[PDB]
Amino acid sequence: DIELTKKDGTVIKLSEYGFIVNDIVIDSMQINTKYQDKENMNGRILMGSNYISRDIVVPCFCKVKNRSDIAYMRDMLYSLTTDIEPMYLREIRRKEELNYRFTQPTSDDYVKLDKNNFPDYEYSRHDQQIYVNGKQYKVIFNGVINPKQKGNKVSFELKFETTELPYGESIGTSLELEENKKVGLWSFDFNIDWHAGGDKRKYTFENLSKGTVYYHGSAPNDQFNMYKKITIILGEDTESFVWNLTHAEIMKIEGIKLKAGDRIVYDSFRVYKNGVEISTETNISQPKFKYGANKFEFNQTVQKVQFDLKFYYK
Amino acid sequence: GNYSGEETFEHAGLVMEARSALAEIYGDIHAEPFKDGKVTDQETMDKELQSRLKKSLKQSLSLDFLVLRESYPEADPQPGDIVQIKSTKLGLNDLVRIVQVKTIRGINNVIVKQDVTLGEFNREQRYMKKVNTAANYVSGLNDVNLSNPSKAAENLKSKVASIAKSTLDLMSRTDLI
Repeated sequence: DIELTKKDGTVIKLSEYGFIVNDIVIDSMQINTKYQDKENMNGRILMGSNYISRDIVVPCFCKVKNRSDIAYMRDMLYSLTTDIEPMYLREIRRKEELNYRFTQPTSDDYVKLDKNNFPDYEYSRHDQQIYVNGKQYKVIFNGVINPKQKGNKVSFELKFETTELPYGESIGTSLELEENKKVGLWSFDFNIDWHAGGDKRKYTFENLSKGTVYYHGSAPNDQFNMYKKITIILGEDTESFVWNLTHAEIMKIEGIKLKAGDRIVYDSFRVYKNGVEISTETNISQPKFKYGANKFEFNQTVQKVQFDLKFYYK
Repeated sequence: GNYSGEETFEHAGLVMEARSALAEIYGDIHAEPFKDGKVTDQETMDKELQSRLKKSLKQSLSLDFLVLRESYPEADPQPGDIVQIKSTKLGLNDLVRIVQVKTIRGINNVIVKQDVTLGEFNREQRYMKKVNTAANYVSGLNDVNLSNPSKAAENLKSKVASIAKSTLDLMSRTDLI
């Protein structure tokens, strides 16, 4: 219940700004269907079906000490939130409906009050809220009205909306999973084994014709807009270079001659032959990680493969 | 294509018929033959002929393009370039050339969308150019009379045959002397 927003150049959270929130409700993704009805047949063909948009709603109110200040506070809200600038929203929850604790009415152990006139139930460090999950959402704002209930309390009804892709982009790459350097950004929503360096954590293999990958993301990383990015030290010289993959298509690189120690950066629908001067004419096919086991099969025992990606959720 | 200007069918001048590779499965068809021609050599008569062939099995790909600015910016489409398209679930990975492009630019010269056509420019635009050529070639003339046309053409043609008859008379009368 804070509605964190990471904008291009800053980080903001509402309750820091005197802005309590009632709740956050996140719709699912609007499935746009594409059916076609045959003329006299009791059944209609599915041309397609496709996720579109994940409309968020967040009603937030605010109290202040005096009626004038309402105006300022409201303006702050707009200047703080209503941003066409695609932002990264992060949801927050509490772990408990906190109450005031027992005290002693002996002219001592009195109660605290926040900067806003409320009772601080958060006595200890471990009371305040948490990033409930290690993911974000690429988000933009839609119109709000501000009904002023009595006093200094005024409500607002934010209506956020997904920007590019209706998915729960996981923050942090898969290499931070590999190297346990960055802390946070890994919630139990992702069923992740502790065996760092073990299987289903590793995306850095060496000297293999074929290997195994566990894509922890329920949603499939077929869309190029996702940050799926591979880089391979090819290991062995060749004239052509095929690699296959399951839950995806076959990939070739024919017609250009390579060398062993040369490396390929295989970005989404894009191929850096040696990091620059992209040679992407050969078999334009992009790979697709669906969920769980995504087994790959090279053909000449690359001396290194490693690939970072982002986990996406539905 | 080498018979003289005054013959028109006594088919001297490199009589030949060619065909493409796909013929053998489709079979016997043929287009309007290369009747008009004053070209001597035979090297020409195969090039122009196969060009008349391969221009006709027409493929117009009037796809739509949508510009990505934050990503893939290095795709400013320009006409008369090579491009490698590939549509899955279509049976298509070949490369083609642009023949038409259609840009829009609101303000700051930022693009909003593109439209393009590949290979031949369209079926559509071919029809429309045909119509407009008809409608402008006509009304540029002056012989046209919508009420009973062909007086202007039949007067001419009958005059031509009449002078040919007079020329026949002259030929006989001169060969007499």
